[PDB]
Amino acid sequence: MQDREKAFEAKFALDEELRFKATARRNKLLGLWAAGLLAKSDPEAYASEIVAADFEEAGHEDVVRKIKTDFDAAGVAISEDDIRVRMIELLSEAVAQLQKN
Repeated sequence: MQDREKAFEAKFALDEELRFKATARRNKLLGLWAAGLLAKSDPEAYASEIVAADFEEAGHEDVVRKIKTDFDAAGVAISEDDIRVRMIELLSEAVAQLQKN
């Protein structure tokens, strides 16, 4: 298969260092993805709490735990193990827009 390659190619197209800026903008966009399945109040309203879920109030996985909580509400078959993995590739697209050349 090719999809396996292009996918991991995205994950390593701009090192890990870009991925730290990726999360910050992508947080909004991930909010929308989960908010759409849970059918909350507003898309941007759940997204605003994602760009605040990175605060180390509780410790680690602060953004990720938020995503999982919603995955139970939506009743999808995805564990915390897979969430972090999905986040990497999802972030690789989130930096494509930021990347000039």
